[PDB]
Formats: sequence, C-alpha cells, structure tokens
Amino acid sequence: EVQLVESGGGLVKAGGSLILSCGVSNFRISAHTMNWVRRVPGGGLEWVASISTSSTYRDYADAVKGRFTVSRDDLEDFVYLQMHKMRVEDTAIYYCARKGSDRLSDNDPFDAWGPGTVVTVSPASTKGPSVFPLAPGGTAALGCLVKDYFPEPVTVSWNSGALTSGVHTFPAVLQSSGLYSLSSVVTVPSSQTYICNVNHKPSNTKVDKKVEP
Amino acid sequence: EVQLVESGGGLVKAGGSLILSCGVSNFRISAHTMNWVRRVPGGGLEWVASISTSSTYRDYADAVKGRFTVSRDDLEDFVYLQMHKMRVEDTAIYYCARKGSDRLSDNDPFDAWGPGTVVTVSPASTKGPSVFPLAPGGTAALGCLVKDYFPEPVTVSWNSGALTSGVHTFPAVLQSSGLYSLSSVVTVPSSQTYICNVNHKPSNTKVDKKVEP
Amino acid sequence: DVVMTQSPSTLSASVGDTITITCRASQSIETWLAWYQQKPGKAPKLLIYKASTLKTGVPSRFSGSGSGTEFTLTISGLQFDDFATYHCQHYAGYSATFGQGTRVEIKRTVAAPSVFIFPPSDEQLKSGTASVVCLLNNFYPREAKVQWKVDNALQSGNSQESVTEQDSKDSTYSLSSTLTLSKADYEKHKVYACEVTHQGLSSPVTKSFN
Amino acid sequence: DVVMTQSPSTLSASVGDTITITCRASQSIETWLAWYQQKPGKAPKLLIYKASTLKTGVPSRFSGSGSGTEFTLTISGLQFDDFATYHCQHYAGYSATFGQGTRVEIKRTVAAPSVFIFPPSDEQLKSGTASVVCLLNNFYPREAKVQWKVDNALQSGNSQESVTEQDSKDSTYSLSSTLTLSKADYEKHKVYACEVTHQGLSSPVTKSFN
Ligand SMILES: OC[C@H]1O[C@H](O[C@@H]2[C@@H](O[C@@H]3[C@@H](O[C@@H]4[C@H](O)[C@@H](O)O[C@H](CO)[C@H]4O)O[C@H](CO)[C@@H](O)[C@@H]3O)O[C@H](CO)[C@@H](O)[C@@H]2O)[C@@H](O)[C@@H](O)[C@@H]1O
Ligand SMILES: OC[C@H]1O[C@H](O[C@@H]2[C@@H](O[C@@H]3[C@@H](O[C@@H]4[C@H](O)[C@@H](O)O[C@H](CO)[C@H]4O)O[C@H](CO)[C@@H](O)[C@@H]3O)O[C@H](CO)[C@@H](O)[C@@H]2O)[C@@H](O)[C@@H](O)[C@@H]1O
Repeated sequence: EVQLVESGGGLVKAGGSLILSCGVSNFRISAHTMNWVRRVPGGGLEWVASISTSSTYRDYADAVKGRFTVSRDDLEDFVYLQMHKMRVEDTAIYYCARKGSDRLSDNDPFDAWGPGTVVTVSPASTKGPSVFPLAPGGTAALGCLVKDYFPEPVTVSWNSGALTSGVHTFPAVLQSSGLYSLSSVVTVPSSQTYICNVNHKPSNTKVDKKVEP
Repeated sequence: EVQLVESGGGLVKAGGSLILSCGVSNFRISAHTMNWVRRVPGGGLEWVASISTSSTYRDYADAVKGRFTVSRDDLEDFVYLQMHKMRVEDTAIYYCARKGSDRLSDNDPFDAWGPGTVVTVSPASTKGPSVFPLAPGGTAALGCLVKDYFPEPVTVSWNSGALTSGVHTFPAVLQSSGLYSLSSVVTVPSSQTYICNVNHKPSNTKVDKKVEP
Repeated sequence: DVVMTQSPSTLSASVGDTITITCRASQSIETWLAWYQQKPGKAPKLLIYKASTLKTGVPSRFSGSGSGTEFTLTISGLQFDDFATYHCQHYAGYSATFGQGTRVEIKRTVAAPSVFIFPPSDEQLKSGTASVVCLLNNFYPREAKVQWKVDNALQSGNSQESVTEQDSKDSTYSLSSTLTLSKADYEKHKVYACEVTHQGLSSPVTKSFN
Repeated sequence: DVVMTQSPSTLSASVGDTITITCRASQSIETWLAWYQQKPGKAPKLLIYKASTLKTGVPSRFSGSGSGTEFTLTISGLQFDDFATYHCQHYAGYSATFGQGTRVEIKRTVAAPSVFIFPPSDEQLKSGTASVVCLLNNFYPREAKVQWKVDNALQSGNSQESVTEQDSKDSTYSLSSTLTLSKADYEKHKVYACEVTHQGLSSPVTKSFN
C-alpha cells in the first residue's frame, strides 16, 4: 500500500524556524510533482508549495513566499519544507501530497496524502525575565537570579553601573522549558544597599530588584 | 565572504524527531562533499554524517546509523539532516561543514564551517498527568481536569467503568508548554460519590480522584 | 489569482438525502477541478477529478458536474460514513487553490446548551496556576460563541476551546473552554464570567462565580 | 574504525611558551591529519592539514609534524588569542574521526573556591517553584565537582551548572550550580547541601541550610 509520512512538526514561537520532511513507502517520487498543503484551524485547506519533477519549478502560496522553501531528494525519496520567520497564521496540520493519477498527464489531482504533522506557532516571540534575589566583618556574596526569559540576551548591572568589582554574571542556561536562566553575583564586604538592574532588550523590559538579608 | 548557516535547532524530548538545514552564501555546494559535525557538552567534536557530490555516498557515524539521514539540494544550495528517535547523547551544537581546499583533491580537510545550531534532547520522553477536580433536586455537572501530560493519549472512566451515561471526554488540547490538557465531565442528578480514573499508558501512570463539593 | 468560492459553508442533512455542494471560480478553469473528502484528524481523500471523473474505488453515489466557472458535487443518498468536510480544488501543473470547505453534518432540531462554570481547585491553585472551565453541554447546531469576562473585561489570548464530535446518542455537540492564569493574576480580580451566545438561546447566557 | 587519541586533555601555559599537543592514531593514516582551533561558542577554524601544510592566512607560530600513527601540533610562542580548544581530525574521502580535543588555558597558581549556598526566595517559592543556588567563586584549575545532597541523598538530573571563562583580572574561574524543584518537592525535606571537591581543598567542603 502506498504511504507518505511527514515528520518534524512541533511548537514554534513566532519568528522562529522549523523544518519538515516527508518520506514514502512503496513508490518512487521521481516521476511526481510533490506538494505541501496545510489544514488551518477553521477547517479549510490551503495549498502551500509545490516542487515539480527534477526540481525545475518551485511554487509557493503568496502568504509564504520569501519565508518557506521546498526541496526534494529523488535518490532516497524525501521532500523537505523549511519554514522561517513563522507567524501565528502558519498554525496548522501540514500534509505532504503526491500529484498523480493512474496514467500521468501534464495536470493531475492530488491522489496520495500523508497523515499530517501538527505545527503550532505561538504568538509570543519574546518574554521578559522574572528577577529573584540571592540573599547574603568579612567577605559575603549576594546576587539576582534571572529566570524564564526569551530570547537572549539579558544585561545585568549593579547600582546602575556603580558596582563592578567582583561582579560575575554567568552564561545563560537553556532550561527544559525552552526559557533561559542566568544568575549574577557579587562579593561585598560583610559590613549599604545593592540593586541589580536587569535589562531585557528583546521584550523592552527593565527590572530593578534590591537584594538584602 | 563565504558563509554557511544552520537552522532548525531547538529542544526535543528523547524519542522525538528534528530536522536541520544548512544554507550558504557566496559559493555553490555542487563540487563539495558536505558534512555535519557536532560539539558535545564535554567539548570534543564528533563527526556525524557526510554526503558526497551528486549524493553518491552517504556515510554516518556508528552512533546515528538508522536514525539520521543526510540530503543535499545542489540547485538552491541546501543540505539537510533528519534526526529521528533522538537520544540524550545527541545533545550538542550541530555544524554544517564544507570539505574542500584551494584546489580540490580526492581528500581535503573541512575548510568552511557554519556557526552552529543548538540541539537539546531532554531525558523525559513521557510525563504522567496531574488530575484536578471540576466540582459541582435537578441536573448537575462535575468532572476532572487532566493537565500536563505527554505524549497522547490518556483514558478516563468514572466509577471504574460503572458510570457511562452523560460522560463527555473532550479531545486533548496542546498547550503552549508542549504538554497536553483535557477535561472529562458528566451530568448527574442533583440528589453518591464520583471518582474519575485517569490512565496514562505512555508513563505507566494511573490516577484516581474523587470529585465532590 | 483564481479565487474559488465554495457554498454553503455548512450543510445539515439526513441519511438518504440527496445533497449538492457548489464551487464557483472567478474565471473559467475549464474542467480542472477536483473534490476531496476529509474526516477530522485524517488525511484528505480524492473523490472526483476532471470535474466529473470518479476516482476508481469511490462509490457511485458521488458525482460531479460543471465546467467553466460553476461546479457541483452531488451525493445521491447520503450514508452515515459521508458526514465529513468536502473541499473543492482547482489544480494547475505547478500550483493549486482550494475552496473554503463544506462541513456536512447530521440534521436535528435546535438544542440550546446548558452552561456550567467551574473554578480552579485549591490543589491546583497552590502549585501556582488557576484553570477556570466553562462547559457547554449538548447543543445544536455547533456554532457557539463563548466569551470570558473578568470584572466585566473581555479576555482574549488566554483561553482554549475543545468541541466534541456529533454525539452518538443525540447528534448534539458539547464544548469546553478553559481560561488559564497564574496564581498571581487570578488573585487580582473578583468576578469570573463565561458568556455564551447560541441560536437556541433567546439572549446570551452568563454563568459566573466570585 | 581508526581510533584517534589526543593528549593531553588540558594544557596550562603562559604567553611566550612553546607548547606541543600530540595525536596518536590506532593505525597508520599516512599524513591525512588536520588540526583545528575553536573558541567557546564559535565555529572551528582549520589551521593545518596534510599533517604539516599551514592553511593560508594562519600565523607561522603554528606548525604540525608527523606521519603514520604519531602527530604533533606545536605553537612556538603562545599569544593571548591562542588560548582555545584544539582538535585533531583524521579525514578520509567520505568520513572523518576527531580526537577528544585539548583545552589550552592560562597557567596560574592553584586557588581553592570560596563556596556559597543560597535558598530560593519567598517570592519565587510562592509561585510554585524553588531554585537553590550554589556559588563556587574564583578557583583554579577549572576541574571542580559539585554534588547536591538533600537529607544526605545525592541529587541527579535536577541541577544545571554554568562556568565562566577565565577571569580578565585573575585568570580564575567561577561556577554556579542551580538545583530546581517544585514547591511541593522542596517542602518534603529539611537539609539542602552543596558539597564541592577541588584540587585546592584539603578535603571536600560542604555548605548547607535548613
Ligand atoms: O505537475 C505536472 C505533472 O508532474 C508529474 O508528471 C511529470 C510531468 O512532466 C511534464 C512533462 O512536460 C510536457 C508534456 O510531457 C508534453 O505535452 O510535452 C511537452 C514537451 O515535452 C512537455 O513539456 O515533462 C517536463 C520535462 O521535460 C516536466 O517539466 C512536466 O511537468 O508530466 C509527464 C506526463 O505528461 C510525466 O511523465 C512526468 O513524470 C506528475 O506529478 C503528474 O501527475 C503531474 O500532473
Ligand atoms: O569527498 C571527496 C572530495 O569531494 C569533493 O571534490 C569532488 C571529488 O570527486 C571525486 C572524483 O573521484 C576521482 C578522482 O577525481 C580521480 O583520481 O579519478 C577517479 C576516476 O575519475 C575519480 O574516482 O569524482 C568522483 C565522481 O566521478 C567523486 O565520487 C569523487 O568524490 O574530487 C574531485 C577532485 O579530485 C572534485 O573535482 C569533486 O568536486 C570536494 O569536497 C573535495 O574537497 C573532497 O576531498
């Protein structure tokens, strides 16, 4: 029985990239124009892209021109769709579909379809951080934990740029939730008030947090 | 100046799929073997796959055989890497790298590299749901909210299969966090104790929750 | 730039009916027109191409006609497995354009929803998040409007809906809508209302809690 | 199945030194051997190929030698921009195999870390999650071991580390490790400890709180 199977779907944030692929069973793609079609939440189908035999012509819907690319691999029977600068209206189920009929002609319908892969683009392409304090006659440490922002980078200073000796701001870490975390610490005399200024340019967020015992 | 740029990285759960692509500026790929190399968290480089000119030979590291596929598109200058059944040890920075030198020979080093794309595979391929109650001389509704599980599906019954009239279990919804949610409700006489049995086969989890006012 | 226009958007009918779905093109497309069937969550299936050529294997109660700018899909004697969405498609050698789809559903009498609102549980609230659920039970037709109002301000972007398929017992629909907030955000306001509009309600129905 | 073995794993040196990094192959590879430079977060850069051919543009203080199973990369007069990771690579027409990498770092005296533990804030705890942080400040060399102990049981899988680059002022490293838990899980136990092993500590150092 002839089959198509899409892979690579998932969640994306608006602005991000995602690549899909389509592999097949029980036929060879080389004599077929192959297509991508998507089903949007309203229920209707939208044609997305087409790639003719030998890759001679690559056509795309007006809504995805300059953002999507279709490719094919005839030797191992794959089709690809790269999606860049993705938008909330790209949210859909994506299908790979063969153009063909019992005897090929110069213009056939879509006679075989993959089961589809779900692609979800969420509207927030940025998220400001939450800022939590790391609370402290000798040598003492304190700092700020900068949690759950996207994308990079954040900037931290202390005392609006007045405190720079002993400041360590660590490289961000990618959490399993897709959001970044970092900490910034400073060592100060145990014997004054300390404020860390978190700047997140991507989300036009600026936070000030006072760290004290 | 000659450039390579990878796209498509991101977070994956173990077992999932992800596709990468590589596009180029200022040269044509057709005379070059192209490769994928990854840098693992320990710092060392691991060769991942190679695809010769005209796609004649496709070679892969022993650790990714049967799970990865490399493809190329010489007409528009792209290379692809499909990654399936991904594992925690696939976690790395992935680079596309050209094989070549000033004058091509049958065996050249890697003379041009993309900046890399981060791919993170988290160890949990499944997650059991949390179950919360929807709390209720006439007609009354109650139910259970089945939140944050992965992958699908869950099963819900009521009273270990004893209550089936009026049960509506809705299709799951994909939350922006990558985890699924669904609710199951039942309408019952306003004038007895009700328990919803949540079964999540992928995570061998089984929950019982009593719903009451 | 051919624009394809399918009507109607939704068709209610019974087993045994003869029904027709129309597709109109903004300019002549000769007979380059295909019809597809699609069930929820499944791949589309080709039924008819070249306006009237039935794909081998497709039952003979399906037929297509037309040429130029006006096309028709006829199902002569609906069966139970024919309730589905039908899409027309103008196809060209290197692109295609689809009509908006027609959802064919089982006709019954109008039934207004019963509406229920549920607050988040204390267990969930403790762990930092509030989910508020609104249930619309056993209504027909499916077209319903659910708006979330928090201290009288319409919510948007923070809720998701889920609708069942037509019920095996009574051919109605049910629908859940879940408004999701943080602990903090939840705590800031008092009155949480779900307001429902449906053909079988004389006026919109609101259910709320404090 | 050629196995490539690079040594040493880590080399400490000063501006002006002459240093050598060795690569050994499990069988003769003639001179099919390349050396690459890589800075953190950047692409690798080719320096030397065919065992000893310097890539055009690469400075002459880099050189390579060897043939067969034994190869050497020499930097004759280290400069500040040469502190980086260096990788050897046996390349073949349709595959390649890399050694394990040598990290070249600025030599200084041993410095033990100062260790600090921080509990999650009340603000964060309220919203459903506890982050516990451990700071290792200004140590050298970089090799440090941080174990999290909760009521004396070693944690694994629920913490992430982050290390700085060698400090501009004192050529030391600093390191943060963050153990992340839910409200609930946090609440179940009493004593939270971070235990640190480092060459400059006579014995492991533990810092904890209740
Ligand atoms: O998307 C169109 C069809 O694509 C696949 O079928 C391929 C298609 O190739 C076309 C063919 O072009 C013309 C006709 O064959 C004929 O009238 O002669 C003209 C001059 O030779 C010629 O232009 O070949 C072209 C390359 O030379 C190619 O670009 C065209 O797309 O059609 C033929 C049969 O007509 C098939 O053999 C090809 O494999 C299938 O997907 C089909 O279902 C599509 O309708
Ligand atoms: O990965 C190897 C190199 O691949 C790219 O360079 C291409 C490569 O093609 C090879 C060539 O094979 C042989 C030699 O050219 C010669 O000794 O003659 C033999 C018989 O003709 C021949 O096998 O062509 C083959 C296809 O016919 C191809 O499969 C080989 O890989 O090498 C030539 C130069 O030798 C280049 O012109 C090709 O573009 C580059 O990536 C290069 O850097 C790689 O080392």
